[PDB]
Amino acid sequence: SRRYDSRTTIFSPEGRLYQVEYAMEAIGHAGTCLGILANDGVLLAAERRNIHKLLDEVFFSEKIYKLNEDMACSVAGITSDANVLTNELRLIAQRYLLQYQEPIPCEQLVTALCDIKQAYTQFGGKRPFGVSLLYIGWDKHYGFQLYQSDPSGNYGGWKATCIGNNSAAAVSMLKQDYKEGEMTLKSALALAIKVLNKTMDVSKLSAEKVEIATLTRENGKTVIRVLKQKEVEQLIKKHEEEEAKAEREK
Amino acid sequence: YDRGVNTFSPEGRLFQVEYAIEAIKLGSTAIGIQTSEGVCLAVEKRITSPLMEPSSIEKIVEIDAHIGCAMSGLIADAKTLIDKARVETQNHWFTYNETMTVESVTQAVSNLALQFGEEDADPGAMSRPFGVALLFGGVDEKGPQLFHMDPSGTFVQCDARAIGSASEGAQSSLQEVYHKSMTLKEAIKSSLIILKQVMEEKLNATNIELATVQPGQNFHMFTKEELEEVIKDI
Amino acid sequence: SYDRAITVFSPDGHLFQVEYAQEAVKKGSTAVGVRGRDIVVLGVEKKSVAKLQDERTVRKICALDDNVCMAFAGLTADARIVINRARVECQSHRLTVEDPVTVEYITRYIASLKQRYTQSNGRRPFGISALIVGFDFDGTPRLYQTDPSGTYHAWKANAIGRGAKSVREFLEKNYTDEAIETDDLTIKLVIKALLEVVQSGGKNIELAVMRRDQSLKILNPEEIEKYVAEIEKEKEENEKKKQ
Amino acid sequence: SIMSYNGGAVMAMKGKNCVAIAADRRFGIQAQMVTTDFQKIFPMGDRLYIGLAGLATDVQTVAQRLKFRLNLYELKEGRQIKPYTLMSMVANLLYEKRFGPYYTEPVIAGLDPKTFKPFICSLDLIGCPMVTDDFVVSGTCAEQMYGMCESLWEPNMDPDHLFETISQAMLNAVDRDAVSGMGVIVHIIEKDKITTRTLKARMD
Amino acid sequence: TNRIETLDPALIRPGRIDRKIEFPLPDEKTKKRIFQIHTSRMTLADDVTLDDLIMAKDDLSGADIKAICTEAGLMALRERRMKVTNEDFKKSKENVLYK
Amino acid sequence: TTIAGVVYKDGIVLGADTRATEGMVVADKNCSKIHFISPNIYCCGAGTAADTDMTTQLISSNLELHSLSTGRLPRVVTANRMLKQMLFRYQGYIGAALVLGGVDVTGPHLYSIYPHGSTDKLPYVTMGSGSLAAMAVFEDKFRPDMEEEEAKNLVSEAIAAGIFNDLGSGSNIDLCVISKNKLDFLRPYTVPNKKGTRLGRYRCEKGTTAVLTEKITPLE
Amino acid sequence: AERGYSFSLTTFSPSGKLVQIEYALAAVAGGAPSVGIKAANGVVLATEKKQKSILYDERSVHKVEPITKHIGLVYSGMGPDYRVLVHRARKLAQQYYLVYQEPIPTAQLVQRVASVMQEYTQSGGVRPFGVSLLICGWNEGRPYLFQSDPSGAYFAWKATAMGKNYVNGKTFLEKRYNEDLELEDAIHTAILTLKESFEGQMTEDNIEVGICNEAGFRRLTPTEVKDYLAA
Amino acid sequence: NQYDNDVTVWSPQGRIHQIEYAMEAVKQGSATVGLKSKTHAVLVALKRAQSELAAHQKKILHVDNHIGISIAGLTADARLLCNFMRQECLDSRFVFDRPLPVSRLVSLIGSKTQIPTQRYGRRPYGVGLLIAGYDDMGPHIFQTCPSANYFDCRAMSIGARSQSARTYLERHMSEFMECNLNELVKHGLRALRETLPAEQDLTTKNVSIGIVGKDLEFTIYDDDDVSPFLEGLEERPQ
Amino acid sequence: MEYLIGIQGPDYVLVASDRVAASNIVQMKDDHDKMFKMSEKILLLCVGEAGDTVQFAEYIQKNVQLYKMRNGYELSPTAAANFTRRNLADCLRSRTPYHVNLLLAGYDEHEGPALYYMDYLAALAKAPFAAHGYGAFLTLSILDRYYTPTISRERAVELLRKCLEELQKRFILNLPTFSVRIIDKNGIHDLDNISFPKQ
Ligand SMILES: Nc1ncnc2c1ncn2[C@@H]1O[C@H](COP(=O)(O)OP(=O)(O)O)[C@@H](O)[C@H]1O
Repeated sequence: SRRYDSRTTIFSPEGRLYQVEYAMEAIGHAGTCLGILANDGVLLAAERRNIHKLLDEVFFSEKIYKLNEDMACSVAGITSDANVLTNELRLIAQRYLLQYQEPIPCEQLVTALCDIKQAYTQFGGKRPFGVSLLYIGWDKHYGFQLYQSDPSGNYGGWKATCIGNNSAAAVSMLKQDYKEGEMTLKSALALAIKVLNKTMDVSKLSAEKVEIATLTRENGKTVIRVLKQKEVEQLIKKHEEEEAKAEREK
Repeated sequence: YDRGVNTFSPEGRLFQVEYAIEAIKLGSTAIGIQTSEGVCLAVEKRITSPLMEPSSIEKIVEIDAHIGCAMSGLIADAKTLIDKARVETQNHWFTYNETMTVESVTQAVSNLALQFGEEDADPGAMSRPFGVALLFGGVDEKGPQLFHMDPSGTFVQCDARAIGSASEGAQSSLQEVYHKSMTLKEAIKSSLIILKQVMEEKLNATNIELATVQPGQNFHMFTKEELEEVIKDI
Repeated sequence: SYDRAITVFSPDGHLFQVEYAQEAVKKGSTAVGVRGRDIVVLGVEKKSVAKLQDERTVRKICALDDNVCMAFAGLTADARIVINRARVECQSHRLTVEDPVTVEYITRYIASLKQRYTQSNGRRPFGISALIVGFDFDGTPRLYQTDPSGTYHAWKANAIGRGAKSVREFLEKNYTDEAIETDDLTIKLVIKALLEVVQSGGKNIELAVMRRDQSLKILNPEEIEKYVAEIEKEKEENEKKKQ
Repeated sequence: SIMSYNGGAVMAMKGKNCVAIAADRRFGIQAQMVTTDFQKIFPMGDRLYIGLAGLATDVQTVAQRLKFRLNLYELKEGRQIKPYTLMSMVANLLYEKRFGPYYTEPVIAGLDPKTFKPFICSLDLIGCPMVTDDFVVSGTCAEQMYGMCESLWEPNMDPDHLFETISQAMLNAVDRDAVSGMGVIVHIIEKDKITTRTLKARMD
Repeated sequence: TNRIETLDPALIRPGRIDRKIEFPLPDEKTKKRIFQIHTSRMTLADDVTLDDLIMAKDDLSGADIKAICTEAGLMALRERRMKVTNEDFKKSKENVLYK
Repeated sequence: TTIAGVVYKDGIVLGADTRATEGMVVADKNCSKIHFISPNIYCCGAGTAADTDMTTQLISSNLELHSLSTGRLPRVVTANRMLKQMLFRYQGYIGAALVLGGVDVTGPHLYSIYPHGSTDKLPYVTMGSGSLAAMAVFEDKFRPDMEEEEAKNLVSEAIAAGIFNDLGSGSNIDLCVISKNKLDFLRPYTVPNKKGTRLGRYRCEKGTTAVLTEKITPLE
Repeated sequence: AERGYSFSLTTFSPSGKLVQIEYALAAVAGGAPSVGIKAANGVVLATEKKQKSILYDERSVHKVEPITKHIGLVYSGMGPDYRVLVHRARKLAQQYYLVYQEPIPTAQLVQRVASVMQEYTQSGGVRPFGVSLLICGWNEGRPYLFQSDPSGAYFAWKATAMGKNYVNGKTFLEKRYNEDLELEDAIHTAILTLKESFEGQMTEDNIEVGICNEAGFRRLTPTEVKDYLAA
Repeated sequence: NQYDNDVTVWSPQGRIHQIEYAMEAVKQGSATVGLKSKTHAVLVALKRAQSELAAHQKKILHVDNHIGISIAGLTADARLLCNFMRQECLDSRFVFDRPLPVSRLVSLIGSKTQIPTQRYGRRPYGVGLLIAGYDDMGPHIFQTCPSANYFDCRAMSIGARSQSARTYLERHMSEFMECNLNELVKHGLRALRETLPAEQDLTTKNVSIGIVGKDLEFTIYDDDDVSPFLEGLEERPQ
Repeated sequence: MEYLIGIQGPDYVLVASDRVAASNIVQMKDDHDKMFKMSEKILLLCVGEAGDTVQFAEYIQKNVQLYKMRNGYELSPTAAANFTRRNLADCLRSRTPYHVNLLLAGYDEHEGPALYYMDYLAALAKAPFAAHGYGAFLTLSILDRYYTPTISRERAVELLRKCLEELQKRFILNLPTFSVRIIDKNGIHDLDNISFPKQ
């Protein structure tokens, strides 16, 4: 028993938690997923790793989970652990609703899940959840929001960010292109198609390779929609027709 | 290799308990002297900076009005035992309407000795011994008593005892100067002298803490001025 | 449940997990605090200015009650846990006792919690250190600090995190009764101390201040820029017009 | 009785490709009225309403836990709930407290979200389900409502006649019950729209 | 060694190895000297500001900085240029660091 | 409620009426009282309605598991065991009165199960408020080894006796016929009751009900 | 006396891999092959039930198991583990049915089963299941074919293969199979893709086939399999 | 070295090393000797001090009016078992209103101490006992080991350098059954004395004596109450 | 026995409560406060059993304060009301039920002024005005007679005086003094006590 215990919840001599770091490495090898905030909405756009000729497409998405009437999340890492965490997120949000009869503020939902992940890092002797999440939502306190959480249970709010493979490239590109206070859903969609086009290993980029979701506010209700393949192809064509346009100038 | 916290050495010793005893050797040194006029307790504060408020260093605490305690080693571990001691004294007063004898309190705290272990235990039970040495100084029906306790759980009555890093030196010095008819003044004086000998910084009023328990007076922690009056007579 | 001793004694009598926890603290953003007369200021260093980042969501200065604020250095998640627990206890103190909360009390609570996690089966020490800052009823301003061991002490001024030794030396040499004679001077002292470890900016300094029975005030980077400006001015009107 | 402590009345009625659910609006404690706008009918989806009469605490609490479970259902599966399924879900929820039951007798009214075929039903306080092709009632004026609905209800009614029918039934039944009334609200739901009306009623 | 956690204590102990020195990963000043030193011995466009690069990477060491310095070289030699520009370092940064 | 059960030469005939009453008002005129347990086992339920519904669903579930696992058809003894043990465990607080019937490897089998957990294996049973009428019909006109149509006639006669002589029973008659290789879930057998035709037309014309407020919500 | 090991046996490697899961997958990709095809009007599962002697009675254990009346299962990997998962899936299905009085949707049963599988990658003292499951179902007119692997992850397939030589089977399916196929043609191509590996004379007792149309899930009788294997 | 750290691990040669190492903890304790006449049971114990300014560890503990014990080993385990024995005795008086027979108390201690030698991460009790008692079957001296084994002794000694005492006692067994109390305590004191170098000897400061008998409840003598026994010995010279 | 009363205006909530703490047949306290601050803009008026009122109210109070310290913004009076109602309803069928009747007054920066009525059975009801106690039976009608939804706070205080005077005239319980608070956009304001200077 002392022999077989891998000791997962323990400091390394430099002052770090090995299983958390390793989990972050696992995350690095997952499908790219990025999120951009705007003034009239917020969007998630993710690389699809489930891209094979025999896949049947029976769900509304692959990497975009709807958690609450105002709020939705995308994931990166081990998918089963994502199913666990998403179930638990659902539960949290519905509990808040049962207690306060009003939707849960996004930050509280994120904290509530992050405390679970942290718990897993501190005690129990279990492996941590090899999952990072991006959370998009809206609430009556801070409006449109984008958050991100890591397997350490540590989270943070962003105006735009990325997660998964080639995350850092995507982050740098966003540091170039972002537009604080001057962002729109249209512009952000362009940016998404751009960064996705550069970060994805397989260039040219088909709609069969990407998944786009937007969260917007229409007449007092919150709408979360996954873009149909047609609109996506329109976006891609727009990207190429802009790219072949700026190359003429020489 | 990894063994359990409840393993014996071939020599007959629990490695955790020994290691804890080792852990005491790093604590600030403390001196207790038993005397027919009362018991005195001194400890060096070991301030690591002039910026650190030294009044927030208490290595001497009141377990009850007639029982004080001086601690050496891992202070955080000491707090738990001190709390348990306080609660124990109060429960005995609650139940029997009389104060605790120093030996009874000492024993009570010493029962939390080897109460550590992995499997076959509560989920909130201790993982390792207490890395702390205590000196309980009190007054009861048997008069002035002083006890010493270590992480082995063995507690023993002592006439004059030192715990801490300068335990050996200070204990020798104590042996050279102790007799079962000293005055409390001579005891305090001696303590401050030995303390000055062993201390790394220069002995002053905000550098050690000193407390007495006499039969007619409840536990008394010496103020800055009261300390100055004694350090004056170096 | 998992009942294994993680924190145990080493043959030289050390708790190694506690030491590694303290390392984790040593890898933290720098945080300092000084105590004034009618102001207490805590400032925290690298906010990891990623610019596409919401600062509000990454603040390392939280409030425990209207009376007490706190900074930290170490593992942010562990800090979040400890902070929330401390908050609960701050309120339960007001339930069980009509009097509020003293900074020493909540310090004592937090300390005991960390120590508890150093000596329970299955658990792993929280890898944070905290600067607890407040004004107690009676008006005396107080600043304490805790540690992954569970030990705690009061300070006039202190620093934790990356390059805490440097800032601590500086504060040792610069904390006087002349400095921190005015609010504007205590805040100035903290900015002066923080500029001696920070990445040279001003957009990478957060400063929060608490004062009398008023609530916590966080400084917007405009005011921070102003203070660092008067700083650079005095660093060129008393250091330039001399050497 | 416990059910008469707050009073109240809920009725549901089938039409052609439409369905209707009505309730009085009184929140009263025994003889005394406290408010006249109390909600007894809760939307559990587009085109699916649940009507709760009984003890107002359990009205609110059953509605809330039902919305709990329902939200979870609609998230796990990617669809609104079917009315049969809602009925069985309510039944389960009520029977969970078989030995300290909620004092509500729910009425469900709604259209199959795949088809359009109307569904109405009612349940015990312990969740015995009961589906009909005509009407269902619950509350302190159950006898009255039965008497009106047996005499007014025709089979294939169009939305206007469903309206007139359920309105007259509720009004005349409720106006002979001391602890029901203070207004009547009627939701007639069809495939294309949902009409909510508040009738002119006595306030005594 | 990069990782001192995999050394036998017998080698680390003193006697055998006394002075134990660490090599921190620049920051904002050292890098300036490192960048200035690596770009000061070449036709580095006096336009750009080594700063942009310094504040660029997250914790880039004294190498990555050198790679960017060199990257431009090949950029420079590529499109036939004796004086690198901006993108040259950019492509370098994104060509080395990122990738 | 009047439920009845008989054993004939080739199997089992169950009968039930269709009225459900709340106090002394008919709440359901077309209540289904004969529950599916397994393909070969059916159960009439009287007593506390909710408890017979949920009892019988629980047992249906466990038996589906059991047949799925065994790969064979459930036995009627199995249903009887499950029910009677669960019911005894609850000490009659679960007001389930049941007529359990089916066809096995061992043939046809009819148990009556009382809420306290007692059972009886009998050739003919009745349960419910109308049970003594039906039992009179059986004790007068039952013979062993009847044929199917004879048994159907007898059962429908007993249920009728219940319907017309008990105020707790009424409306239609439902039969369930179970043989070694046939299942006739006739519902309803024969409605000996009709609501009289409305002589008057109390049709209310549009606008006859006063409205304060309207609210149209368009859907899709 | 006994308790339970409380720590995870499945842990992240420095590369970020859950090594035990990949080794469990190695155990899957060592079991007898199984192919599943979703075909417009229904679903076909087939597997190689090849014993090791005339002594084994093939009418005693089956590999194509029913979960309910409308959902069916086959596996690749370790037998016992499959048995456990099948019991548990039947139980889950019946929980759902108690609560909603409506037969469980195939996707939901797949979710639940997958959750069970994921538990044994994080709960203490255990190994993951060495089984991949193919789950067929009929719900809401459409047919459904899912796969769940030992990690607890699940995927929806039009057609797929698991077990030994699953790659070549998969390619063969990609080519020699497409939509607009009736169940009969799907059974045909299923036995065809199973024949791409069945070393020996494929008899009516060497393979097991199950179908799932909008009449319920069922195992094909040995007779029916013989008639189909006449091709 | 892989068979050293756990009590649940048999060695390839049929032994359990944690139990033996645990038994070695008994030899680390100061020596104590226990002998019986036909009417009395006597424990004599060499107390022991850390420094000269510290009191001597107490070594004889009172359990019930008819039972006392002498300890050798970890004092915390000693007190653990001692509280258990006192509790059992009180339970016996509570329920039966008769003193608990010594042999049964000992059996209980065997049962209690056997348990942790069989479960992982538990350790054996690091303490050996001599139990002096009187019941309806007369005086008794029992010995308990960390191995959870126990023995009914006619006389015994345990602790460091107790081999000497064991030898002496083994010589004068034939005398004991007819000795008077003073002579019995004397023999115990001599046995205890042979467990010292010629340089150091018995004192009223490092000796405790304990007597129980047919007309005497268990009693402990120390300090000056011991002097009447010591002042009555032959100054054994080297 | 205790009296509570709340009158919601277009942009304010007026609340008033008796100041008597009574035991047996005697008034033991005449400056007792029935009100509880929960937020800067929420008042909880609790009445009922001896121990349950303060235990419950204080529990709710601590949890609201906790929400404020945990999230940085305050709860809305609606979220608060449903929170208290959930807590009260969960304990109703438990070993330790709470016999409390309550009002919850508040002001949200968005949805405006709100007044919630709660029975001890934990039924939540929004109202323009309400009251708790036996006195309510004599006062509600007066409010029905003289409340208009556009009522100014001056007129509100006057109307309140009408109710309290009615109490003075008909009610057999004494009730000489009344705490009066008003909540608006700017927070909780204490108004001078409505009293009837008996002795
Ligand atoms: N700050 C710096 N100043 C000068 N050269 C540097 C600096 N940082 C990196 N380099 C260059 O990069 C190389 C890194 O080698 P080294 O420092 O030995 O790394 P490692 O120890 O990992 O091999 C050196 O050859 C050096 O020339």
